Amino acid sequence: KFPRVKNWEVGSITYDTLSAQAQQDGPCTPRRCLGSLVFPRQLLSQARDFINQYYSSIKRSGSQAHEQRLQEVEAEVAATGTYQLRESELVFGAKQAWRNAPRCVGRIQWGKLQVFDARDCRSAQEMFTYICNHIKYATNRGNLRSAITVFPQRCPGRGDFRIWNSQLVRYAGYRQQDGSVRGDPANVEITELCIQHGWTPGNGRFDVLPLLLQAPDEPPELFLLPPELVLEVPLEHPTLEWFAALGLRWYALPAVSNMLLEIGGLEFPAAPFSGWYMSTEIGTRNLCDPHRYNILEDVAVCMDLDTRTTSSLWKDKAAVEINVAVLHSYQLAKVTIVDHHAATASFMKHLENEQKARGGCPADWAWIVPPISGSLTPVFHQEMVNYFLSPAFRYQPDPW
Amino acid sequence: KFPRVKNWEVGSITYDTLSAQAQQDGPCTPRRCLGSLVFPRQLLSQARDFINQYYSSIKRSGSQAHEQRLQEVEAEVAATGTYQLRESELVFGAKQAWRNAPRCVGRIQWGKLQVFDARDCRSAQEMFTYICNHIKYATNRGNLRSAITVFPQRCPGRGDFRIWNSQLVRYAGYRQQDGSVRGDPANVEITELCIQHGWTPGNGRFDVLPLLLQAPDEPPELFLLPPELVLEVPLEHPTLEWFAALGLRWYALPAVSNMLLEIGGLEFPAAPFSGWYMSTEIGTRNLCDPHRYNILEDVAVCMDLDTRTTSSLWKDKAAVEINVAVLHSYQLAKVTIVDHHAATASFMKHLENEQKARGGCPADWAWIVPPISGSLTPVFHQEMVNYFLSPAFRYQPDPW
Ligand code: HEM
Ligand code: HEM
Ligand SMILES: C[C@H](O)[C@H](O)[C@H]1CNc2nc(N)[nH]c(=O)c2N1
Ligand SMILES: C[C@H](O)[C@H](O)[C@H]1CNc2nc(N)[nH]c(=O)c2N1
Ligand SMILES: N=C(NO)NCCC[C@H](N)C(=O)O
Ligand SMILES: N=C(NO)NCCC[C@H](N)C(=O)O
Ligand SMILES: [Zn+2]
Repeated sequence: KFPRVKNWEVGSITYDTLSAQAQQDGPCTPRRCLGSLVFPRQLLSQARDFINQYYSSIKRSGSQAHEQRLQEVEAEVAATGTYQLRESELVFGAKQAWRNAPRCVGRIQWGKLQVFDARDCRSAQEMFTYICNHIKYATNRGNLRSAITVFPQRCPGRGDFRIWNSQLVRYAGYRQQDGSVRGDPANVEITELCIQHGWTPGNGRFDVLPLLLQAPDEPPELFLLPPELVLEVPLEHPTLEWFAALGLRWYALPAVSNMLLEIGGLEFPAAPFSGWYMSTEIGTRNLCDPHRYNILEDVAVCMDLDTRTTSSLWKDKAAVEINVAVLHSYQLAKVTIVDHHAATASFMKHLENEQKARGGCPADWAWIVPPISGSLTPVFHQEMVNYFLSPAFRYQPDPW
Repeated sequence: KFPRVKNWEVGSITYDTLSAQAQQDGPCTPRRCLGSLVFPRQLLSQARDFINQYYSSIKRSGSQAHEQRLQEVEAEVAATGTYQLRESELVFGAKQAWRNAPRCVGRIQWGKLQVFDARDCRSAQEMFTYICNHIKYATNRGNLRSAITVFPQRCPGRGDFRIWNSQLVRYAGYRQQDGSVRGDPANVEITELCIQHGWTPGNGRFDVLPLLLQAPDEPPELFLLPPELVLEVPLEHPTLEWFAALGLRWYALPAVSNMLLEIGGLEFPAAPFSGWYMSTEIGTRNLCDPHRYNILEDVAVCMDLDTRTTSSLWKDKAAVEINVAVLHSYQLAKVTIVDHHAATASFMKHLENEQKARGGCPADWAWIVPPISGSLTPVFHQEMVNYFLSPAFRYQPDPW
């Protein structure tokens, strides 16, 4: 079964021959589709497959080298219950994990990833060092560079290395007596965990949280990022002179730190990664979602729009100007950022590159299509096939 | 398996116990999800089930009446290869077909549908009469009322009744010598079929096509809607005084006429239905799709936006004003129209009503979510389960 995939804008069609090699762990069946679900989910066999992928990538499949690596991997597994990846294999796997991520619209840059090997890490203190270096390299004074830092793999009879925060840089969410929240509502739990672990909080709306880092079988320890390491952008609007007076801002580096990296059957519970922002992520979701900063009303009011009726599309106008504020501000502060039109246009290219490369691309339509102006971007008119290939980035339960 | 369905805005969760009774004819499998695909696809057993649904609806399940109807249906089928529905059964089935439509955001009104029985239809001439009547009742001078006209079912050894047009009112699409299209490009084929059947075309941008109606085993015949019957809205903007000068307009009645209605195993190849418009359908899709009227550029330019770069979000700003044009124009002309915020908000209520009623609701996230401001509407933050229940409206091959 090679699903026909059609682009309704140009009428072109392709056949996804790659899906037939995916993992049968999706939530859909012939009876019902569960694709809108946020959470849709032998070591030897997985390892062998990954080793095979690796040798094919360097074009040395079937070589003595390939054979040796297979026997070696099997020996380690049969002898220890796990195995050790080689440095180049790790770099290869990390890049495929990103490449394979169905929900990522920035995958055309997949081959340009900087992997930091942090597998000889021994303490949360060293963990903090590796993280500060990651933030330094990646942030790069605003000319952001994609990177990932891989900490020790999951071990037989050993606790995991875990970063409790969901992102390396997050704003505190302080729940008020009156039920409101000062800061980011999405971060109330982690904020309260930091406080409960000894952190003295700061009553601000954009207070960068400390890191709660965990080494195998240890309580988590608190670590404060130096202000100098955390680049932020103050928000202003090119024409709405009053926007700036709102005192809004956002950090430069989106670094996801709560997902698990799986390469050839091996699991790395702590393996932070980051690229750069796509405007809708901040402008639409972070700032306009009712349970996030929730600023639409104030902005609409300041724009003096008719908030009385829904047909005035006050919400649409405010949202758009806020996304404009984010783009303008990042470009001003000279911090890397890409808008949804450019982002999706590049993904259409990535899809083309992959059809020629692997004969298909795992994509999640609901996440690829932007939270605003969906039909105005080319991906909306593009049919997609969603599946789970490996290596991969996966979700995992919170460590507490 | 009762899929848990969560609303990420409020955090509430439900379990769809209705999907377990769906038809296993969807395109997804545990290996891959084909939910973004536009086209995802015994009479006795189907009939009995429908009859059972009907008797449950009137609360007379297990009655002598229920039993008689079962035996009767079976006798007709065993005797003729088909069977005839009763008027009340037809009315009930048509309403369930709408209710079951996963891609319809206007389903909260499902119970207020006016079914017109046109099953005694004998010619294309009479077919044209019922259509004009449908247009009159439904249009209702601008206070649109949802309705459907059911023409004779598909028969053993007999051609079908078919309406060649996709909608009752469509604008011609005239392909120009220079490769351009004057009118609606989506209607080039039907336009050329009309011409090919004797229609003398009209080189305009908004020329209402004639109907190409087909009666069993007949060539299609052309029929011209009297201008009087087709209500249209000229488009203007509340503030952009020049918008009107663009000479844009759209018809009031969206009446889909190419879909098949399936009730208890019976198929009605001709059974046009209509409700009223949701603004995004016209403003975003019909007017902004690159292969539709494609007016973004011109409007952006007239709004004097920086068309130079994508980060100015010129496309987003024009699109919003155009949707504003549509809404304001229909409200001015006093023609029924609903905006995406109101539409999606009503669907959230429909979902709640159905959870209580049938323990679930078949919905296609990709279609329920509007083509603009997706995350600004509550449906975006709502997980959905998509499946195919019966009765239903289905797609079918074009009759030529
Ligand atoms: C190159 C610049 C990048 C851009 C513009 C980008 C953009 C995006 C966007 C818009 C999403 C949708 C998720 C959301 O709405 O929160 C996403 C998801 C994702 N990105 Fe990419 N990304 C970039 C780089 C990377 C890199 C370097 C990796 C890993 C090596 C990565 C891994 C992922 C994963 C795993 C997801 C899914 C996250 C989830 O499921 O919550 N991204 N990205
Ligand atoms: C009552 C006012 C109504 C509103 C506001 C409404 C709105 C919508 C919208 C926004 C869509 C998305 C499809 C598209 O973008 O073309 C849709 C689809 C659909 N509507 Fe509803 N509709 C209404 C009434 C009806 C009625 C009365 C029926 C049948 C009795 C119906 C049957 C359908 C079907 C079958 C689809 C899917 C069409 C397709 O798959 O191409 N609608 N409607
Ligand atoms: C339920 C639904 O899938 C969920 O709200 C999704 C939809 N698409 C998304 N797409 C992106 N990029 N980011 C998100 O957080 C979401 N949320
Ligand atoms: C490929 C893609 O699914 C297709 O363009 C869909 C997306 N969602 C849609 N949603 C609605 N309401 N109407 C449409 O025509 C479409 N088209
Ligand atoms: N671009 C990335 N990662 O590198 N996106 C991941 C999610 C980020 C999230 N939407 C935020 O803005 O907080
Ligand atoms: N409301 C309905 N049907 O009743 N919508 C579906 C058809 C409308 C179609 N998208 C058009 O505007 O051409
Ligand atoms: Zn699916």
